[PDB]
Amino acid sequence: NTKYNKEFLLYLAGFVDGDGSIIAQIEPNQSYKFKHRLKLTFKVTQKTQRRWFLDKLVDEIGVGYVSDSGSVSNYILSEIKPLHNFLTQLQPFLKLKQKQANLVLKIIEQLPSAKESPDKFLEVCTWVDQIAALNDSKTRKTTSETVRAVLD
Amino acid sequence: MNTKYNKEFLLYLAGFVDGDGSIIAQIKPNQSSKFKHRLSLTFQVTQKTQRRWFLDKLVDEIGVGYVRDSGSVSNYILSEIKPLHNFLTQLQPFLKLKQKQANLVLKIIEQLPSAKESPDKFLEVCTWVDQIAALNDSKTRKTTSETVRAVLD
DNA sequence: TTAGGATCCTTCAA
DNA sequence: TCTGCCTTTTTTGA
DNA sequence: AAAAGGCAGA
DNA sequence: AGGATCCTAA
Ligand SMILES: [Ca+2]
Ligand SMILES: [Ca+2]
Ligand SMILES: [Mg+2]
Ligand SMILES: [Mg+2]
Ligand SMILES: [Mg+2]
Repeated sequence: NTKYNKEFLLYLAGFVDGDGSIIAQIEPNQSYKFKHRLKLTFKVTQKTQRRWFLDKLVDEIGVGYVSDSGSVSNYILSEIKPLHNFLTQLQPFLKLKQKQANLVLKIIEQLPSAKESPDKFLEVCTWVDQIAALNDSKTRKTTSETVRAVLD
Repeated sequence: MNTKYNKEFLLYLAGFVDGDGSIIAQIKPNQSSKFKHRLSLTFQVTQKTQRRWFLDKLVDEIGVGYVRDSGSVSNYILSEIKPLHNFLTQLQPFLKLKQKQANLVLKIIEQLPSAKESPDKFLEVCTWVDQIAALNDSKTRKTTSETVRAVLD
């Protein structure tokens, strides 16, 4: 677990509150115990012209990668343990996405117990809804109520 | 009056401006100005109006400027030359993507007195406007230093 | 089964 | 003439 | 985001 | 920005 410089975290928190996204998803999948998987992602988008700024993030954060979609590029961090460490340090400085960050942390902490009980998995799905409600969500499909058909 | 801004504020805000902000220089045709154009310099931060509270707070923090709504979004705007120069002076050290535009704005503001004095000097400052627009993701710009160049009266 | 990655779309919020 | 505000539009860059 | 414009008082 | 869906090593 890298400890990040405070002045870097201050600047990055501002940048993230601007061009960043803290995303939580429920994805249907038949192979998973409760027929769904949780996915958590920290992302920063930039026009591919400024991909260099994202390549620098990779180096400064120490983990994650940059993916180019053509017009725009994304810094992506998904790996659970580094994500938890990163958001823990970032969160105090966030002003617009602080709640989403803290919901992500809470979800991560509950993942072990979420795989053992459908009631617990559902509850955790409800925190995912909460993150989506905080985001400017516009194309969401799978919600905790989708999951609530573990009511079989 | 030359408000002094605090370090942790400037650091966070520099980040946020590199994200959702814009540092804009324009040449506005206007027949009642000395050389038939007015230079306008703007610092702007955009956000969805549901988050206008964040922009209103920027008025309190920067201590000048104002917020306007427009469709589904809001903008903090600072265009007043003396405070804008003071603010960008202190913000610039921490900018990463918009540092050059901020410094060009400062250079422009410092030359304005003597831009009113020579057409050739007015033209050169206009080329600094050009450079800022180049650095930005410019897509609907119309009036450029070249427009100004006649002026060949 | 699980976790992370790869690839792409949708609709704005800049 | 000048300068602080205002008010809308275009096209993405998120 | 990054322009385009307009009005009015000093 | 904020999702969606497919894939495959572990
Ligand atoms: Ca919302
Ligand atoms: Ca450009
Ligand atoms: Mg934003
Ligand atoms: Mg941006
Ligand atoms: Mg943005």
